[PDB]
Amino acid sequence: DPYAKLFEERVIFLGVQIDDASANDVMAQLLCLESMDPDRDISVYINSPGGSFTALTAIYDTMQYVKPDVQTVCMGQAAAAAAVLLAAGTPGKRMALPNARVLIHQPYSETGRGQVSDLEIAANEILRMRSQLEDMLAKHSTTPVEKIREDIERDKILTAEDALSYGLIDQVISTRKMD
Amino acid sequence: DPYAKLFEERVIFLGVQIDDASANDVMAQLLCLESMDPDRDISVYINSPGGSFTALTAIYDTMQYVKPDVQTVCMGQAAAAAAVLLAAGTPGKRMALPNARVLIHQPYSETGRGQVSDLEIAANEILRMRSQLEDMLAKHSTTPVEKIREDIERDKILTAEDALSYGLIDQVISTRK
Amino acid sequence: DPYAKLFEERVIFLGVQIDDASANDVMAQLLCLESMDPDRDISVYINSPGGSFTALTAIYDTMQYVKPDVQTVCMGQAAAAAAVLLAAGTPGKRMALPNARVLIHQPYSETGRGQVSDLEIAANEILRMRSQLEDMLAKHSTTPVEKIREDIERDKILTAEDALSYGLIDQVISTRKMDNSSL
Amino acid sequence: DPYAKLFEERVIFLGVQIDDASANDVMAQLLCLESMDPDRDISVYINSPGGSFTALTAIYDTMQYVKPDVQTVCMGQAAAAAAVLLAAGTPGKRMALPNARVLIHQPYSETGRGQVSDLEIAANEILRMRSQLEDMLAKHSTTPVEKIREDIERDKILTAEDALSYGLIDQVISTRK
Amino acid sequence: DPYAKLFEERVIFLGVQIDDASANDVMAQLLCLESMDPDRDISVYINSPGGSFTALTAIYDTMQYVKPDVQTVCMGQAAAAAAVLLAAGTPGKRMALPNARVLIHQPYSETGRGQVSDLEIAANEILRMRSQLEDMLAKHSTTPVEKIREDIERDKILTAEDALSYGLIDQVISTR
Amino acid sequence: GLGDQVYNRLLNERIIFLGQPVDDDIANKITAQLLLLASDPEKDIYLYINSPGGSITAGMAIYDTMQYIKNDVVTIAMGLAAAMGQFLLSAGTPGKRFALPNAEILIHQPSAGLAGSASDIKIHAERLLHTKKRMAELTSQHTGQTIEQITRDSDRDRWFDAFEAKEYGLIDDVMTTA
Amino acid sequence: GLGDQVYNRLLNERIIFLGQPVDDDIANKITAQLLLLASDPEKDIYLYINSPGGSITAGMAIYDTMQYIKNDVVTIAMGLAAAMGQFLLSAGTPGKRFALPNAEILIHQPSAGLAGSASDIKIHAERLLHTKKRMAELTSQHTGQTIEQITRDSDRDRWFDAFEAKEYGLIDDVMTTA
Amino acid sequence: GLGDQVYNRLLNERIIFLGQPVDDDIANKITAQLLLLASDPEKDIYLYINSPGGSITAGMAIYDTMQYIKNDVVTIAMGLAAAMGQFLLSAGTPGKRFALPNAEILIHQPSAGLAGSASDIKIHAERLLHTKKRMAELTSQHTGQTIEQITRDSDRDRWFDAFEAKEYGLIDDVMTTA
Amino acid sequence: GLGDQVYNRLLNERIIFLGQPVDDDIANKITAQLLLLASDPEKDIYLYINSPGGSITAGMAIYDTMQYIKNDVVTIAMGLAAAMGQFLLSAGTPGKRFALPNAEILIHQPSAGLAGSASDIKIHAERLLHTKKRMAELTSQHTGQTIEQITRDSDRDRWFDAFEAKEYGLIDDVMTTA
Amino acid sequence: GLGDQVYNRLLNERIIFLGQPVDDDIANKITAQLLLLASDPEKDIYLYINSPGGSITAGMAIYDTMQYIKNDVVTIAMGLAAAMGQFLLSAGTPGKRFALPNAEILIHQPSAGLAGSASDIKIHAERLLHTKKRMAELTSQHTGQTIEQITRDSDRDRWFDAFEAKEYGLIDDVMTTA
Amino acid sequence: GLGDQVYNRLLNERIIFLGQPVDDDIANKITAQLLLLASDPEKDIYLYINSPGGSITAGMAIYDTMQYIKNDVVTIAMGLAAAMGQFLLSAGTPGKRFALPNAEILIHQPSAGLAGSASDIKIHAERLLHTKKRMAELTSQHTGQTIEQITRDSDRDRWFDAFEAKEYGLIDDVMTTA
Repeated sequence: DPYAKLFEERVIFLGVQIDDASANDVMAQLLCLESMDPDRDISVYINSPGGSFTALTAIYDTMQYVKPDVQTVCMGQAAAAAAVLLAAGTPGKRMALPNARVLIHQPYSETGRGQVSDLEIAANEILRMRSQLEDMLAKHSTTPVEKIREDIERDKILTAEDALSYGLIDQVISTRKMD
Repeated sequence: DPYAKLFEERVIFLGVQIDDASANDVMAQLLCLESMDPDRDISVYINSPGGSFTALTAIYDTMQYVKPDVQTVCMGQAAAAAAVLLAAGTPGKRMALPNARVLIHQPYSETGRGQVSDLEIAANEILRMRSQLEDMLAKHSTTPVEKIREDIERDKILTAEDALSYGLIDQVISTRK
Repeated sequence: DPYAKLFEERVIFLGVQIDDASANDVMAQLLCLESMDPDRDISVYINSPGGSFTALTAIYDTMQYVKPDVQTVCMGQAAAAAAVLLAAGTPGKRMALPNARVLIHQPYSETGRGQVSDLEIAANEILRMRSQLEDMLAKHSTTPVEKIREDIERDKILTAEDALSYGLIDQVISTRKMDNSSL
Repeated sequence: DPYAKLFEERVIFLGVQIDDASANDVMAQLLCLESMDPDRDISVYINSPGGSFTALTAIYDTMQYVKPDVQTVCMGQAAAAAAVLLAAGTPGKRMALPNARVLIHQPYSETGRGQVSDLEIAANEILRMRSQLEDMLAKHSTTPVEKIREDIERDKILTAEDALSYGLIDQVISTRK
Repeated sequence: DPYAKLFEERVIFLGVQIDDASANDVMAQLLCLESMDPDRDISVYINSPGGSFTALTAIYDTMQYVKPDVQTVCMGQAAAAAAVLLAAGTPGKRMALPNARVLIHQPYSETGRGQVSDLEIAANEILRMRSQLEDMLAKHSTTPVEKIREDIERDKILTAEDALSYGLIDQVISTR
Repeated sequence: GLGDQVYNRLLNERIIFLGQPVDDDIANKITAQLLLLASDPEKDIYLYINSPGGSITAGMAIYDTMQYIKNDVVTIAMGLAAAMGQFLLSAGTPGKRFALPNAEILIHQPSAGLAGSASDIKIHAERLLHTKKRMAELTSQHTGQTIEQITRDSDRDRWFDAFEAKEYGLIDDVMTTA
Repeated sequence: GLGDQVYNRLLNERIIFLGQPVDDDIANKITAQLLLLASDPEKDIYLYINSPGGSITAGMAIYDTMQYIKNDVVTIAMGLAAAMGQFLLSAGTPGKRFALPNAEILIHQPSAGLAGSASDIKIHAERLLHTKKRMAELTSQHTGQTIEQITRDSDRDRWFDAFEAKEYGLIDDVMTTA
Repeated sequence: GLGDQVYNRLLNERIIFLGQPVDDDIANKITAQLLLLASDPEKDIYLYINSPGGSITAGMAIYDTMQYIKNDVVTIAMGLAAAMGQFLLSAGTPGKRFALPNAEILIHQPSAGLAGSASDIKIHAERLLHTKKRMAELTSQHTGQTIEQITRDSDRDRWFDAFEAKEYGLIDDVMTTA
Repeated sequence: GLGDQVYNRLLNERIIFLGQPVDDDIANKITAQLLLLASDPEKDIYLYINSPGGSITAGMAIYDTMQYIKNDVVTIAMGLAAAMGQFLLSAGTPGKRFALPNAEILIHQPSAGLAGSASDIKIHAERLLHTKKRMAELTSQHTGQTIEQITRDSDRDRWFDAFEAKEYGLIDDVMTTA
Repeated sequence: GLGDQVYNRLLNERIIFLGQPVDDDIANKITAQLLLLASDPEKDIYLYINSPGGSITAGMAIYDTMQYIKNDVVTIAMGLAAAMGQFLLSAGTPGKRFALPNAEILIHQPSAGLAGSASDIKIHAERLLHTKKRMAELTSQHTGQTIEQITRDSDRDRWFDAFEAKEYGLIDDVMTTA
Repeated sequence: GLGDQVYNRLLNERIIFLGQPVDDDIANKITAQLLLLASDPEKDIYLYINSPGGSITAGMAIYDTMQYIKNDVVTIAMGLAAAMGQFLLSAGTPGKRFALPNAEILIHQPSAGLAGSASDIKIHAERLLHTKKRMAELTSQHTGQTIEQITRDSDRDRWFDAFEAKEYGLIDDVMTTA
């Protein structure tokens, strides 16, 4: 079982849509890794297309609360919440594969049939979510918040070099022989 | 699996909606945890979006009956019944993450086709459940019952600091220094 | 369990459509095999009818990243993305079955309804992915990039010897051959 | 279960239609059997109603590649792909049960909606598949190739004795010796 | 599970429809049971409402191949393929329960849309299958082949005594 | 086809049909026919009921439109004429309500459903209370029975033939021939 | 298409058809046709039956309409006349009920279903008992047979032909040629 | 069939119906009927309302068409007039808005849904707020109450019969007969 | 239905009703009506719009048909005139484009989808860009604002009621009470 | 209906529409209309095209009918003339093919999937190649742009915008206000 | 209504269409039209087959009607004449069978499906062989080719253009501006 061996070396895979079950599993694994060793690095690999905002906030808070440094590595794609999780790693320890893509855009949501007051409350809530999103993106990046708002207006796709210049990641690792 | 370990150190997740199966499992784990050790604390972490009222009442009664102190932690969100379980923990040991939310609103329900008398009985039960809900909310909160009645008329979303000011929790986690 | 026996001998077997779960499993297995021994070769057997592009890219990067040499064996067919993986093996160790085919074509994709700006962004992304695929196919082969661009316009099917002439593979296996055994 | 034992004495069952997963499992078992003992023959039992052409070619290649001799037994029926798999065994070791049917016909395929160029490319591909299939049938049989061309125009069903005379079966087993 | 136990008491059930998977399972079980002891008999219990003809043929040839005697017991019903399988046992070992029904009828087939030549080939094949079925029913029973051919024109149901008079079974067992 | 012609020709004879369950469309059609026949005031209108019930609001609209015109309405019952069909049967001009000998009648309380939030559920519950008690009052007024008597009787399904209908007060006579 | 004008003409020569299972729609059709043709009190009406059954209420409405008018009705069986079809066939005026020589007549007591609470189930059960006795006595009266004999014969699914139909009393004569 | 002819002749006299939920095609047909009747600028048009409401824009089109013509419009509520049906009922000329004694009237705030990105959701939400306040101000102007009182009243659904409807300014008078 | 004759009679007065999700069928109907009315050149053609938009290629055919004929087109808007329905409303002759009070108008950019290989996607995307710029330049030409102003305004979503639509240039004047 | 009436009145003016995808029944309808109009030989027929194309054989039937009669056909493109609708657009008499200013024209190769046995697949593939070559040479003859150029331009979808179609030779003139 | 009207005039002009797959309904249609036109024995009937085949029995019915009415039947192929439609194409009187220049024709052996017991399978198979032989010999009789030539050409499939069909003998001549 390769996943068990990976977990034995403090490595966590996130290659599924970010929902409640996956968030709970990730948080439980993070708590176990902290309990077994509170002062050694934890590696998180991201290959997910995105997910719900509440699970994203839960995972982000769990990563921030847990004190050992978290090294985030992007392998395939990191879109929406996956980009935020990738940028939420320890500075200097955020990496991406040479051929990878990072996708950022403003949140999208659906609501059911309802009266105007409920719709207004939902609109206020989603605007609050979006504002929290720009705050989270600006905190862990080297880009002004106004540029963040202008960029995440539509779908923004960045390669490894574009992400490195954009501040989400810190290194592009080519091979193993060439350190 | 991490779940087995966290259960070894007395941890219960609530990551699904509140229904008969989840409530029954909560009963089983709470009773077993009390039997194994009635001295240490029991931790309940909630990430539920809501659920039925009967499971709400049953789980609340079980938590109250279980004499060891129960800590409650809101990790991702707490809507409807989940907020009630968040407030139903041992006072002084109710926690919420920084970027978390708590949602409270009056219960929603539907009834099948039937005669007027059955609909009246169902409506009376619905009003009784609602009254029990605001009574249980005022019991574990520092706000006046009239304020709760007026606020839960429609949905209400509060941040961690707003929940702390409202009396739902006691501490807002920041980080592990 | 034959698959466990194959894995213990350092053979990674890919016989399903390439998606996120399969890519994650392949990357985990490759990392574990590299950790076990950074010197012995790793064998990858390909019987996949293509798949997604991001999973292809992740698998390709993981194959190029690991220290040991990768020995690719085309086995059945390699339809859309599996052909690139077959051509991405260590040079000189990319072989194929005799009665096997390798197919190559430009990527196919579709998008949901949206405004014109979103469609323009999606088209730009798809063109970028197509150019990346052409670059990867040109790097790991012999024919010039212009020939690749002309060929991948429509579905191009190559036999074992056709692939060998194209440069995607290096050898075609015929029958089991004993070692010299000369003491 | 009997399946594990039959594997232990170097016998592989092919009882489901020829697809990617079944071919992959069969060739993995063939490789393991060759590794464990490179001299004892491997017995393959054919009870499948045909399958895909790519899996056919993969199994045929991995069966011709292995050093040990392949002993093929037709059991119940062997149609289309199964017929080629049965006839691809080691000469003098391809036998069938007394009552059995071997069905041979030209490949059948469906092509999705597309432009004319794609359709003619697919037509060239299916013609190449048919040519390869008839050449493989001719190589492992005494029947002349043109006879096979005219025979596989429609469905051709042969009994055990008909297959024996055709050049696909070496002998017919009746009772244990 | 009782199935594995009754397997080491050398009893094999055929209580499901006679298809490719069940046929392969039964054939493998027969081969293994012959391997374990090539001298003791093998018991085959039949409770199946018929099945495909290819599975019938495969199981018939497998039973006819091995030395160990195939002792066939029938409970409840044995229709179409099951009747032939029951009648295919070794002589003196074909017995059935008192109120058990055995149904015999000509094969039923269905084909999709096709040209005239394909339909003609399919008709020839189904006629050949019916002829083979009549041949086995004649060679494994006492009734002459002409009466068997006339009887399978329409579905015929026989009791244990009727089956014994027909010649498919040897004796009727009620209580040990 | 033929139905349209025969219905039109019977409409030329001031005859109105109320077959099939009552709904908004049939209510609008019946209202249109009543408003058309109201053009000549010194005539009578014959109405035939074979409906197993229908919508509450549509039935109230039909009943009030019937009360609106000055023309006397003769209700005739055949088949089932249950629920709202019974209510419209007994809502005709006094002394001009008839049922055929083999014509059943059924009486029971209204039925509905509730869904939504607690406050909306309570509002709808009190609205259903108002509607049900109004129905009981109108039935007692038209039939001449006691409000409490009808309220107690209409707790479950209650069945009558023509006779128990006429001695009950739902109808005024039973027509055997012309 | 052709049905419209062929039915118009057949109505012009006073011919009525019931060639389908009886429901509310065809019940209203037959009632409207009978009411329209009742404008002429001296000429008779002809009605044919080719039906496998129908609903009880629609049959009762049609029967009541038939006995309401003064005009004589000739019911002619046209093959299958089962359940309610034969009852409407035998409901015609005496001496004017006919069946085709190759006709099928079937009688059986009605069938229904129950759903709801126990009290409601009991109410519908007693309703079904009353309507079954209603039907049994009505067909005993019309066919001239005793109640017990009719009840005994109606429990199972006894079939008949034209000859047995007239000797049993279901029909009065077998019409062949004109 | 009959509905077409009766609606045609009622439209010929003075009458227009709204006996179904408000939507695009019914609004177009009502607008066409009003425009056709506006050719003669002296007689008034009677409009009957029986509908549970409908789309906002179609009701707005009907209301604007009613205000565009100089002909007087007499709105009569029958059976039910809820949500936009009430709004069109009260949109008639002052002193000629009526309801039936058994009619019911319901008022509540509009409802809708949201979908899309955050910017589009915000734009749609502000559009909905503007529409809601526009409806509040128009219903306050046409009913006679204050804006803020109507705003408090239209938070949950509220019911009325003819009497508090007429003293609430929703309708002007109630006729039991013509 | 009544709609057919009422539409025929109103079309006899050179009044054209529009407003549905615009597709090929309604566009063909409108073009046929315009061609038929183009027989008399010196009479105006009134065209009423209440639609949520539709396909681009059909509305462009309608626009070309209107610009083809000599007859002046007077466009009237009510309720909702959104998406490319706004374009067709603004396509009318200058000084003859009006909107009723409380009539909503909406502008936004076109929408489409993608499917196929890279080459086909590129070709269709460039075609979509050309269509979008053509729509923007035509809207700028008709309204009077600059191309860049329309491009900036019609990016996400933009709403209008009568008066700011009038001052913007989409509507020449707002008419009420003739 | 209204559409039927306007189509009849336009057919009286020798105007034909093709505002739907081409298939069997519409091609039969167009052929019937052309044969009916071919009674008078010295008159010309206007044919409006707005279609995304359709079946090959139906369009060949329409084209053969167009080339069969002695009457001249004036083809007018509105909306779009995509795929084979363009083919029928360019099939008009020389000097009498036109497109409206805002018209888009699309050209691409035929596409029709195949399935079956190997020999049947071969036969269908060679027929597809033969009909593709036939279409290429036919459109080359009708546009005068050689055969190799047409085959090169038919590999993928190509778009033309009135004037581009004019210079390419697909049409003869871009009509304005007549 | 337009299609029915143009078909009315074409039938008045003695023109018949078969532009759809052949089944029992269209077989009755064609037989009815041919029988109606057979009242004139001195005139001929024009037939316009373009269909992808159909049912065997319907084609036999139409063929027998063609050989029965004694009138000259002029048969024209316009689009695709395949399977049974091809046989109807050659069923016309000699010297009066035509195909348009771009018309394309198909011939192939019959196809069907069988299910049931072995005796039923044998009976159906021998009937299929018999009807295949009948089709082959009828085709060899109508077209000047021997039975063996047809039975080998129709073994799998065969296509024809206009001139290849003309030289093969399927038709008599092609039209061009005739």
